[PDB]
Amino acid sequence: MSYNYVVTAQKPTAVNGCVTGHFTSAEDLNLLIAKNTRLEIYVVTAEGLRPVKEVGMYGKIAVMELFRPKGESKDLLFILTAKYNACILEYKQSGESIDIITRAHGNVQDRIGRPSETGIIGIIDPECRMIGLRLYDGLFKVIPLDRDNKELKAFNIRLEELHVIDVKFLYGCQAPTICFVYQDPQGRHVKTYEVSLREKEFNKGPWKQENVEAEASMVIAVPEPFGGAIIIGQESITYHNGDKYLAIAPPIIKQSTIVCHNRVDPNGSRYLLGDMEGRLFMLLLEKEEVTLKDLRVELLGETSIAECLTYLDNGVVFVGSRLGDSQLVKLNVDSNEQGSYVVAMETFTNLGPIVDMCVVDLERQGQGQLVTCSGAFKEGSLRIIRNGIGIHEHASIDLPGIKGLWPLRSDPNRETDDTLVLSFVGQTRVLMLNGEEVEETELMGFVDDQQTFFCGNVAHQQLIQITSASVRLVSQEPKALVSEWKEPQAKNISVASCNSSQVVVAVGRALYYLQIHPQELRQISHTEMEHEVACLDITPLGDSNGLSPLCAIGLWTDISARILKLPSFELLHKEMLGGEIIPRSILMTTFESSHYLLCALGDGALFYFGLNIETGLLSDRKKVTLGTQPTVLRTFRSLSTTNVFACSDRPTVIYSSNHKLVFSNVNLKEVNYMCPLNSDGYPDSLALANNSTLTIGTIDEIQKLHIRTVPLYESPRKICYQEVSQCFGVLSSRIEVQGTTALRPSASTQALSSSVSSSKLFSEEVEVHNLLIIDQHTFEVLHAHQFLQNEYALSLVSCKLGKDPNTYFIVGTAMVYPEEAEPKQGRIVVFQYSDGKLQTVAEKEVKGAVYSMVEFNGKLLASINSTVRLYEWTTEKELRTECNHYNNIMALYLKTKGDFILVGDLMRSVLLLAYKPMEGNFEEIARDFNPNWMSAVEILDDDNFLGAENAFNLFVCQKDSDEERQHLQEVGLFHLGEFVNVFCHGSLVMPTQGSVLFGTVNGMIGLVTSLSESWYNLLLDMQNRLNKVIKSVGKIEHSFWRSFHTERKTEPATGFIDGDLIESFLDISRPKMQEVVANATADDLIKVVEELTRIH
Amino acid sequence: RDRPRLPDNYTQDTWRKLHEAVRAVQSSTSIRYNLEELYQAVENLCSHKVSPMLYKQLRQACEDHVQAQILPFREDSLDSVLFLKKINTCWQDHCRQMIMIRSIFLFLDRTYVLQNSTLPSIWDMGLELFRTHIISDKMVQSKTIDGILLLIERERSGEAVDRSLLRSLLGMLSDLQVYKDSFELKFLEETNCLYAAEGQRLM
Repeated sequence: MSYNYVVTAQKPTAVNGCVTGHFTSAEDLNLLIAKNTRLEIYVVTAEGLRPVKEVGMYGKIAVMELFRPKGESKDLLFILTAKYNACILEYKQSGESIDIITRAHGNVQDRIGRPSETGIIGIIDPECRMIGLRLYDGLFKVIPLDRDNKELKAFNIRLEELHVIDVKFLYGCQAPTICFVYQDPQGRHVKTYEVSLREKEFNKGPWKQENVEAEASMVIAVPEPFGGAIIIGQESITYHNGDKYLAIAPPIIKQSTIVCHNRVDPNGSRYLLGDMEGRLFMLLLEKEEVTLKDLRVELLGETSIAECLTYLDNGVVFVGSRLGDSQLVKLNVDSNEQGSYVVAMETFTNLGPIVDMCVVDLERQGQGQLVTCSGAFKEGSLRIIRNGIGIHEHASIDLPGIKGLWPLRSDPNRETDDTLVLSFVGQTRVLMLNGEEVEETELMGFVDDQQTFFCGNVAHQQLIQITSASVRLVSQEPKALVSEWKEPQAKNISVASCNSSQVVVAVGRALYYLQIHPQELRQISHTEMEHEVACLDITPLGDSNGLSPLCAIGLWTDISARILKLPSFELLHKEMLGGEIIPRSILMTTFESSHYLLCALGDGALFYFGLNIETGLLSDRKKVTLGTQPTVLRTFRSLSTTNVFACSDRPTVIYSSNHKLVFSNVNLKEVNYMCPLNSDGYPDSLALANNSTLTIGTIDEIQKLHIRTVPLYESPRKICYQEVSQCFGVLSSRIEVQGTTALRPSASTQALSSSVSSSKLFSEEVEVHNLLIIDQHTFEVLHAHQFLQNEYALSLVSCKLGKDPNTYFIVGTAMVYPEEAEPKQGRIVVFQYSDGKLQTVAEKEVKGAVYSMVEFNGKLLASINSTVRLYEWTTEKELRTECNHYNNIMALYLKTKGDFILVGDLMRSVLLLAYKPMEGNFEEIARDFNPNWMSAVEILDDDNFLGAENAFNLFVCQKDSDEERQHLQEVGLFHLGEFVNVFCHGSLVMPTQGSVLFGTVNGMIGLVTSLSESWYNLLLDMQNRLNKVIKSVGKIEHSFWRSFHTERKTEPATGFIDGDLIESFLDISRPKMQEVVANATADDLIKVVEELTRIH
Repeated sequence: RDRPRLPDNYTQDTWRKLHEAVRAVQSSTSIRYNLEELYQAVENLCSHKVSPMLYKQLRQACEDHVQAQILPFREDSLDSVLFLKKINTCWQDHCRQMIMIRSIFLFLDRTYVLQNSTLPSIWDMGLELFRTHIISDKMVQSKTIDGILLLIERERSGEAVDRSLLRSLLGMLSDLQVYKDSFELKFLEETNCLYAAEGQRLM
């Protein structure tokens, strides 16, 4: 038996369904958003959305609709799960406590039935007399509501039409009357039936069947004033009320199909219509005195590709997208001078369809960092995910363009710095920051007329302020300046540096040493360098006498973070760096062990060193790239030790854990400057400035995933990391219409350089495919190689083959022509990225689609249509076949560990292949003979094979222990509820064995890891206890939810622990824990579950 | 608390400083800042909405410097000994001043150009300017190709000419797409005919 622990690293982000109504209260306007298993309840405030409750369903929310039965105060919620768990939910808030009580529930899955093509429809009678569910072909399930059930007893009415596209309940009808579009051989027609709950059968509808457009796919029930329905097809919008037949063919809706709609008004005079391109239309019903006069369609603008859209109020429209980020837009009354009325207010991150992903230890830390091909046609993008630190934004004040922050103890007695200084362009503005209050009040001795490069508290009970003109040492208690020094030529200081005792300030190409004496400023040392100063640091660290011994310098035109002996300004060391960019900050600090130096260039590169106190010679040069903006480094002292902060586009805390330098991310957008502050009202806090305002807060141990977004504007398909070249190779796909024309500027069309495939092998709208080389620091498209006409790039591996040392981008393609169902032609192209160009090093015409390539022990293992063959890289640099394997329907997925090859098939599901090198051929070791349609596969151990079937299930196969030894044994079964597109070894963090991430279509990132037998037994026990204690929203059983489910099989879960349910063991009060832990003590299990949460 | 400042002088001294710093670093005119004060000036007196017209400012100034480079290179001499040296030296001059203005306008990169991909880089704008006005669209193009065919062909018969000159010229070629668009062809075809004559001769 296998022992696996599944947990959610990132909850699903794709909005599969959204409704609005009065759910939390009769006066609240709620936005209920269904992300695959999460129901998110918001309150529609005058601005944005205020989250109120987020619950986890034990089901994929297939249907989600609000209805108000007679007498009810506020809307009840009907949810149907993909496994057909129906429930009616009511929201009951008792002060602080919030509950979602199940007013009714059931399971409406018919034992048998052909699940309808178009998918689970759930409608509710506008008068709440029944819930109509179309789940299967030829049947229409009715759940009465007037018969107030608690079990949702439902009955089928046999529907004489077997291919129903869409169906709605009509308005203003004495009987529940459905209107549906169905497809028969004679075309598509719209028909109506009246539902008799007493006779439990249909009756003749109000207006007979009508022959409608060929591609009619949408029915819109129109409220009572008009009644009738509006059927949207590809080329027409037609309105039916029984005798009235309005019909329009707005040319603007011909370009794309309309897939979602929403009624803006209560009276249906306006509808939103979202298309698969992301356009947003407004469908207007002009009334005449009431009947309907005419239909109009107007293009409001563009949004994200909407799966569902809901109109909230005051022009605010929530565009819920499965393919891109969900949106909160505004509809302006007037156009934007670009023809668009849509204006995005807010964007909700959606790791869209994660079609591929890789774990790269970027920034050369010990931390993994996901890079995912997220999104689709217009919403495609690369998302970079990492675990990141967060703080609270307590004290904000919006002063544009800060260029300075320093902590000052204006109260001389206290060692707390109760005053904050800021320089902006040419002056200094101070802040009292008294208490939590913040206002600008002036402390004597500092000038409001000059920029300030530095100020702070210094020894002898003195303050110091270094300006663009000259230095000012104020005596704190008595009065203003009694010591001033200025440059003899009165040249503005170009670079400064200072500590509590001494001062070091650069004047162009020469440097000046001053030291503080009480009510005096004494100059001692001077030097004339080759070129201008770039940055300094003189900080005394482990001082123990009163003065730092050493200094560091960066110079122009001789780029080098050099070292100086302080009393003499002499060269202790001179270490070059390279590049034409001046270093902009340099610092030395201690991390638990000794003095380090941290010098960075303007593009986020950063070198850490081991600095000696005697020689101060720079060695142990190693580099890390952090951000793209020039950087600055200021320390804050924590409880424990010095914790250096880096301020740029990606603010990063810098620190050492267990004598190992860590480069943590901070989850804030941008920080210009930082300074520690420990006020009476603020302990150990930070003071973080951006271009707009001064943000203030502390440091939080808890880590929140940080998601970067790189808009590609075209569907990414694959991604691999070539470390030697510092780039990502991404297979992208863009849709061109006409020869052809790009509908929008994609990332491929906007690369630095470009190329097109000129191959001698092969001689509406089309898909063009490119290979994008993307910089792994700036995530800019270094290069975009377009592939042949009608060539689909499917697979992409980065590797080095044979014995040559070059690392190659290897793309396996197929030639796609509409005249055929499976490509007959394709090729394996070998690229090399070097000198900013992508040369074609080799080619190989294969006779099928290359669905997958894995580098396999120095050799290329490709899977052409049904054959798995192994290629070798010859000294001539061409691919030469070594062995083939044919016993496959479609080798879609390939994995590797040693000599073993795991093949995920289109529908034979897994095959354990071995390359016996002694012979030079494959051997079918084991096979799983169950018909599972794979979506992805992975190798967990030498003998455990994770799989994902397209029915949202995970199974683990195991080579058993005669010819029954060629049978893989499915020892693990688990219903994930998500469609896995990719597995990958790795972890997002610095008890469990191994760690496999997976990315899904909904945007979930999960984590599978191996447990030991003892811990698995314990956790299974607690799983049962929590099931006995924790109560699910729709009263769904966890075991039923996690039971392996297929249309021709259903088994209980086994060998898999829902890490979500276990980790829920922390969010329950102590008495409930004791209920869990009846038969070791609780604190033991709290420790266990904490340690379990440590993995993600 | 804290009455606001005035940004008026900040904006208007700026443009003149931009074009004199351009005027400084181009032609190697000397600077009274040691460039770090100028970098800080770029950093401070460039902000939101400042940078794009600032880019216009600087790129027209450097653009007219590039087009001032034109005139000694529209010529009737046919040295490939010396004219290509002049091209190479102009290339080096261009290189050092474009790297050095980036040593000033790296704030521009790490704010809008490295941090938004909407523009040719300073690299890219500089290369397009140099190419368009000195290398491409000229008799120089044909003359430099002919001359380097001479140099290599002379160096294909015995003698070494200047490994540095051939290396630097080929660098200019390949980076300006002038060794990968259509000027590989003159190289290869002269190789074809010459080496054919060589092979069937000493055969």
